[PDB]
Amino acid sequence: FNCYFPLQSYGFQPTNGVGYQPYRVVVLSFELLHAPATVCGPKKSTNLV
Amino acid sequence: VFNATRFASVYAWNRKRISNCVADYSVLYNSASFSTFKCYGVSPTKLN
Repeated sequence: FNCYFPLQSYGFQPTNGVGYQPYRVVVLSFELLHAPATVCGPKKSTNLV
Repeated sequence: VFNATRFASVYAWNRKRISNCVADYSVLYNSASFSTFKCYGVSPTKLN
């Protein structure tokens, strides 16, 4: 009586629609110019002047 | 509607229009005199 289990499962099956199929999500967040660098890209440094 | 004396058939389903008034739904959610209560799109208590 007016009590519900908040956790429910998904219907990921090979027969459902694209509006229900599983989508592997990967959220990439990062801070920029907030601390000393740790990560960098495929670049090539050089000398100083 | 909920406490009508004699309901109508299923093929003869009655409809009663309600408007221009206040509707206290919280008394129904806390009535505890109903076998089921299901609201689609909105919570039953949020109707107020």
